[PDB]
Amino acid sequence: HWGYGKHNGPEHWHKDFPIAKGERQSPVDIDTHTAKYDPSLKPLSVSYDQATSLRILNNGHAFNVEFDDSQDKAVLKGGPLDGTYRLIQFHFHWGSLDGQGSEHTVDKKKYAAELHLVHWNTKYGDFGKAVQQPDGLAVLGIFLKVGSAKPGLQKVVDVLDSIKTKGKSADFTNFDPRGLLPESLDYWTYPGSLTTPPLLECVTWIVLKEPISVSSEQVLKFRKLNFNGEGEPEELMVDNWRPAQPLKNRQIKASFK
Ligand SMILES: Cc1cccc([N+](=O)[O-])c1
Ligand SMILES: [Zn+2]
Repeated sequence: HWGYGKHNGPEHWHKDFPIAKGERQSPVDIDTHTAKYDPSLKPLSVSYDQATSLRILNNGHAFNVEFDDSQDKAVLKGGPLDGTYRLIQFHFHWGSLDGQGSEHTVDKKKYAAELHLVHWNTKYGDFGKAVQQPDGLAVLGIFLKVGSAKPGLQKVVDVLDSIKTKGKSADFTNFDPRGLLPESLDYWTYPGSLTTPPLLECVTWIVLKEPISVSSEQVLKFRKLNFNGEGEPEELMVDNWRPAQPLKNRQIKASFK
C-alpha cells in the first residue's frame, strides 16, 4: 500500500487515487511575490484553551496527537473561514536531514518539518462527512526550522519511544497545542487537498508565515520513529512529505502586507 518509499511513494499514488492529478492538490509552493494581500481576510481565531488531547498514535505514516472532537472545545474560526472548525488531530511531516521535510515550500525553500493541525467543519456533523465537502476541513500549517528548542514540543518528543512502530498508541492527555504556535498568526491561504491518500479536495489551507524553532535534538527524535510494525525490518520514519503540486487555477492570498 501507499507510503513514502521508491516503490510506493508520492509519484505512485495516482494509480490508486487518481485525484492525485486533480485541480486542487496540496501541498504547493508559496510564491511570496505573487501571493496578493487580501484586506478582506480576517484575523485568525485559534481557541484552544479548552482543548482535550487524548492519545498519540503511530499510524505508519506519521504520528497523530488526537483530541476529543465530540464538542466545540478547540476550534478554529475567522481567517478565510465561514463557520466553526473543530480540532481533531495534529501531526508532522519531516525529513531525513534538516534541508527538507516540509510539504509546503516558500519561494522553493523547504523547512525541516511542517506541523498540520487538522480541523473539520461542524456544519457537516462528523469528520467522515466533512472530507466529502469542498469546505469540509481547515488545516493550519506551521513550518519548523532547526535552532532553539521548542519547549512546548518536548512532551511530544519524549513519548515517541513508546510508539516507535506502526499501530502503537499511548495515552496523551493534558497536552496544550498552544505551545506549538509561533508569535504571529499572519498567514497565506488557498484551497487544496489532503496531502496523503485519499487526497480529497476538501481543505482550506491556512499556512502561517512565521516558523517555529525546534532543536536538532527534537527533530532527531522524530527520525527514530519507524514506518514498519513491531519486529519488522526497521525502516526509519523520515521523508514522510509529499512534494509541491501544480497550483493550476488557484490563487494564494496573504493576510498581511
Ligand atoms: C487521511 C487524512 C486524515 C486527516 C488529515 C489528512 N491530511 O491533512 O492530509 C489526511
Ligand atoms: Zn499532514
